[PDB]
Amino acid sequence: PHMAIHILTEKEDHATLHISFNDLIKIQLRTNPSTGYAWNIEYPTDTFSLSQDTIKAEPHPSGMVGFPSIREIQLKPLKVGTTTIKLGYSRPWEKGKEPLRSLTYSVVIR
Ligand SMILES: [Cl-]
Repeated sequence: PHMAIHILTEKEDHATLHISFNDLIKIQLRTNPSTGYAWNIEYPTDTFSLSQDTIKAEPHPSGMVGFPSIREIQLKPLKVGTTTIKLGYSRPWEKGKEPLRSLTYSVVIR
């Protein structure tokens, strides 16, 4: 046993992550707020607490400001068990339609 922070990105789509009860999951995704797109996260509310949610300019601003930005969400397990996290990249004015891109992660909290 020990605390670990597990970093998930776009590249880990469909991965299954095994974590301990005192771990953190840190999802780090690029985004371009000036296009109106944003990531939306869904998970069971009785399963994780949001320990931090952040949008920030890249630490090496080579290109234009805010392009891209980094969206980071850090989740802490509330309960042990198995759960799924879904992300969608879309504009706000969507009538529940399909997002431009989707990500899915499976999490086993042991
Ligand atoms: Cl975002």
